Amino acid sequence: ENVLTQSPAIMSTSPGEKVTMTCRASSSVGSSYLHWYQQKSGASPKLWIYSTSNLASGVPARFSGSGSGTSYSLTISSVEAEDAATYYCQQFSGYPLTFGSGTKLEMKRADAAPTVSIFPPSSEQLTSGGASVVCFLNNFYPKDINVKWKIDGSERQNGVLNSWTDQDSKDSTYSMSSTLTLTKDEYERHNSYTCEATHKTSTSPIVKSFNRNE
Amino acid sequence: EVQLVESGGGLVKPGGSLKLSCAASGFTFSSYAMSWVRQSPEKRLEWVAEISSGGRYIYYSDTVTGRFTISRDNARNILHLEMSSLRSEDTAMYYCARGEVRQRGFDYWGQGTTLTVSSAKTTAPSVYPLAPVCGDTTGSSVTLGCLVKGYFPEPVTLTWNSGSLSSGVHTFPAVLQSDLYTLSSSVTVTSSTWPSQSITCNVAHPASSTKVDKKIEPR
Amino acid sequence: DERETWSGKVDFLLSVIGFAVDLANVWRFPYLCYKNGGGAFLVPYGIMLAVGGIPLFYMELALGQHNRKGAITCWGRLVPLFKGIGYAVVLIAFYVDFYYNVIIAWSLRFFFASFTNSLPWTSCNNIWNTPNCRPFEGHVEGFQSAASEYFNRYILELNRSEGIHDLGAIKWDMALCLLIVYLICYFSLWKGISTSGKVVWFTALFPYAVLLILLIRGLTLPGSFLGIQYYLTPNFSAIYKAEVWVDAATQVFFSLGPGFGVLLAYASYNKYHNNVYKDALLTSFINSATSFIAGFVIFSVLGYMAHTLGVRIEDVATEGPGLVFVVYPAAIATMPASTFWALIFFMMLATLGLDSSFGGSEAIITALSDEFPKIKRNRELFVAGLFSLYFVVGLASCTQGGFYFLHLLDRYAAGYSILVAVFFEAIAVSWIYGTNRFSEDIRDMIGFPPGRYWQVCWRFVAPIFLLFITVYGLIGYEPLTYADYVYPSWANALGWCIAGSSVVMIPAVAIFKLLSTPGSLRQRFTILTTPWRDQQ
Ligand SMILES: CC(C)CCC[C@@H](C)[C@H]1CC[C@H]2[C@@H]3CC=C4C[C@@H](OC(=O)CCC(=O)O)CC[C@]4(C)[C@H]3CC[C@]12C
Ligand SMILES: CCCCCCCCCCO[C@@H]1O[C@H](CO)[C@@H](O[C@H]2O[C@H](CO)[C@@H](O)[C@H](O)[C@H]2O)[C@H](O)[C@H]1O
Ligand SMILES: CC(C)CCC[C@@H](C)[C@H]1CC[C@H]2[C@@H]3CC=C4C[C@@H](O)CC[C@]4(C)[C@H]3CC[C@]12C
Ligand SMILES: NC[C@H](O)c1ccc(O)c(O)c1
Ligand SMILES: CCCCCCCCCC
Ligand SMILES: CCCCCCCCCC
Ligand SMILES: CCCCCCCCCC
Ligand SMILES: [Cl-]
Ligand code: NA
Ligand code: NA
Ligand code: NA
Ligand code: NA
Repeated sequence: ENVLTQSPAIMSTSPGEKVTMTCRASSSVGSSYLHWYQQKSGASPKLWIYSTSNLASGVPARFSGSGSGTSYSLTISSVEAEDAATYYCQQFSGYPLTFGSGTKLEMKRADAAPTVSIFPPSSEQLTSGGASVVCFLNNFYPKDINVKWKIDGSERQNGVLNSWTDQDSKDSTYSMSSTLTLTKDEYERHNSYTCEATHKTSTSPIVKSFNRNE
Repeated sequence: EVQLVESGGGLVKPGGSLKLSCAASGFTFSSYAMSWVRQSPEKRLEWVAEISSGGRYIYYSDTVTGRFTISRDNARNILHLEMSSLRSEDTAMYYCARGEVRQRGFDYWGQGTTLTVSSAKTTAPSVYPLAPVCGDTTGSSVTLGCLVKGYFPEPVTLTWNSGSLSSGVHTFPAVLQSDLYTLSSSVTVTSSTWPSQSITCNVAHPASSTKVDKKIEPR
Repeated sequence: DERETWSGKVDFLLSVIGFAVDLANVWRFPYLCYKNGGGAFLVPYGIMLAVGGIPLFYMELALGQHNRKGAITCWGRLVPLFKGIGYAVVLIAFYVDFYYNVIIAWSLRFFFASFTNSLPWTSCNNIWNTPNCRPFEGHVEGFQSAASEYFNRYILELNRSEGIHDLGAIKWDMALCLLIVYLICYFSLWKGISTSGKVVWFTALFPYAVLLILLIRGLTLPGSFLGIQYYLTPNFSAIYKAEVWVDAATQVFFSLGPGFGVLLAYASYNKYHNNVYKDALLTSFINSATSFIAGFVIFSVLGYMAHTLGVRIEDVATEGPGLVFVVYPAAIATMPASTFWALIFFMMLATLGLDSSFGGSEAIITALSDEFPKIKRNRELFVAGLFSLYFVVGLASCTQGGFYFLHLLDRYAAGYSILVAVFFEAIAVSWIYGTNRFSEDIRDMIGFPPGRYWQVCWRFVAPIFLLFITVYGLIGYEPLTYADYVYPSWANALGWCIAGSSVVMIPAVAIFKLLSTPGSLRQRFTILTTPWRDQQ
């Protein structure tokens, strides 16, 4: 099997900058048998460059490709926002046909701190004997973010589910949802619930709390 | 004008078997080799099997060879993939792709059809509405939530006010934990907008026949 | 197990190029240009080459690579009802080796005759000359040139024969030359393509060294440019008439040799995923290129003859054996360093033929090795027995009347037989097996299907091209004659047996095994037209 590794895995660039990404094959590949696919979030792949350096129908001139043997590369001269995607290479010269590990191309933008809302358990869930507090951390940059849960003063580390969104196609931010799940018993024998977020836009974390009484 | 549509595909038990179909159209289906490419939930693309234009040349991935059977109906214009002895790591979205010229690659792909191989049981979600706390009521904007907890398998559909409130919405991808998905969506509007005008969460889980609406009432 | 393979990919291209480039590149293509409107002839020649010639050349090379067997086994597997094609084609190659090698022997007999200070074909005052001998070619039939009398009265001794019935004594100096031909062929085809694929390096390449030396020597003689004018001076009036298109069609068909079992055999040793399409275009081109080059080599010297030697151009612009064994040697005899030009010219003629004799024999050895393992296990044995039958009956052609025998074989051995044989090849692959099945096979080998162009040429153009040749062929028949000699009715009919003995294999084997499968007629065709692959 001809294994194709790609670098970098994730990579950020600002519109207009030059982006270049590479494809390394375990074994030589004839240049007529190496292709590139673009896949935008939640959609399916589209042929993008075939036979090493030819653009598929509808692919703008800002894209180019080059390489040979075991080293190929895809290059965007002046990148645009509609180029945010994952790019896969593929060899078609030997079975089994293989795809590369991909490069996710994301957009750089100005740093931005999150908007943190906290939400106590709804009354319906509490009836069912479950209690899960939700925290939204919305429209920040860059992607990395760190949430800490505090039940009263003690931080709670277990019982959490964190989800990240994909980079928003309009304002290039990321958002994150964290959910702490307790039993109704466990929940009603505590008072203060604090969700605090630590992001690069500040060394003091953003805090949202609420007391179960008021 | 070329068009590829995958169908069949759903939850199957380990060891079970299922048959996927790709309806082609907009070209002469019989002049073109076809392949099945799958993509796991970790987003890796893996080629599965190829069938020549006239079915006389067939290659398989080593990981499926023996259990999968590619075949084509050049009269009805359908590509099939017969899967048996399914394992959990066969879970992926299956793509139908046209690729007659090796030197030109897969120039057309379908939307795909999703295969989940688990022994876990379909269960319907509990949708809870998320309304703000009562302190610091600054009204510039307000953020609402909807929590869709403990369902299986994917997917659900979530909209706000039946799809007409689309701006200011963050619907987070589901995360599997202990054989159950949890998901959530946030919506943000201006205080003048809510609670004066009502905002409601629309969740659908066809796998369990669920179709529920939760209105966001202000605690 | 695993079928062997060309030690290198150039062995294949030279084996193909060597097979396609032979004496007809030199002694027929230039003549046809000179005769059919000079440069203008390239129009119908290229059209006939593009729509009919190369499509057929490509088809057989792909078939041979994809199906991996000699001609008998291959056609058995493509369309079992037509396995007869495989026999017909191997037989035609058998008959042709009976005479094609003696023409190589002539080459060697003149080569061994050029080891001298005074080439014997110069003057008209030897024991073999007549009083009507003259120093160069003319246009009156009873007065041959010094080189015509040498070739006819000393080398052949054809004057001593009264026709096909009167063969006379055996020229052992020719028999000796013929045996040296079969010896070269043996220790070349002896161990299979491991060595054969090597000797074609010399036999397919040596002719270009000699073409180059003679091209220079020829272009630097007085009168050289005048020759090129007769060769190429455009005159598009010819294109209007069908005969030019028929000469074009016929030349391209025989110069490429498609459907003879040689290209099939040679390609069958290729690697499955080899770009046989690239190979078809490259080698077929080098064949026509070699003919174009040769024209300059020939007509440069032809103009020289007309400028300084006082001969009418139409009296020295000949075709066939007369051009290379009489006319061109006569001109060499008059230039400085004559002994050098002759030695290399005849060594070129021999190497031009050896390449092609090789391929004819291989199409048989391969086809038989692939249907009879007894033969494949004892190759050296079998080949030794084949070239001995070739040589033994070949002695008939080394007799004083031997040319009368050759001429007969030449017209009938692969005359109409080969046209019919490949006409059925085009029909089989395109209509019974199916261009679909065929294009699909090619896509599996080289990555992509043949263009629509080729599918159309294999399906419609080729067969019309093919019988366009056969219809004008039949429409111009004439009983076998040579220079005032008329072959007896029995000799003519004897040739028809040779001609039809191969063609008959097609309907015979069809009939033989059509009657050997069980069931309804429809249930028997479908059994006999289901390919071997489609039944695995
Ligand atoms: C006489 C000597 C000195 C010069 C050689 C002349 C020929 C070699 C030329 C003349 C016309 C040419 C042909 C003109 C057009 C075609 C069709 C062309 O077909 C296609 O590209 C369409 C099919 C596809 O999609 O591949 C391929 C090359 C070919 C056979 C050409 C091969 C080279 C040819 C035979
Ligand atoms: C690889 C080694 C094997 C050798 C194979 C060569 C066999 C060819 C036939 C040989 O017969 C001789 O050929 C000579 C040439 O044709 C003749 O010379 C005759 O012609 C010569 C010029 O060509 C003159 O030099 C001689 O004087 C004159 O006798 C000679 O009479 C004749 O018996
Ligand atoms: C003016 C005339 C004499 C020019 C002669 C050109 C000669 C040199 C041409 C004619 C045929 C050509 C050969 C055709 C085929 C091949 C196979 C290729 O993979 C390597 C080069 C090689 C071996 C070519 C070498 C050069 C060649 C021999
Ligand atoms: N170039 C083709 C030529 O007519 C030829 C020579 C020797 C053969 O055995 C043959 O089949 C054809
Ligand atoms: C075409 C038949 C020629 C016969 C050759 C001798 C056969 C030897 C068998 C090993
Ligand atoms: C000179 C051409 C080679 C021999 C052809 C014999 C039959 C001709 C049919 C048109
Ligand atoms: C494999 C079929 C052999 C056919 C028998 C011989 C042909 C008969 C010719 C008269
Ligand atoms: Cl030619
Ligand atoms: Na990359
Ligand atoms: Na990667
Ligand atoms: Na030759
Ligand atoms: Na030729």
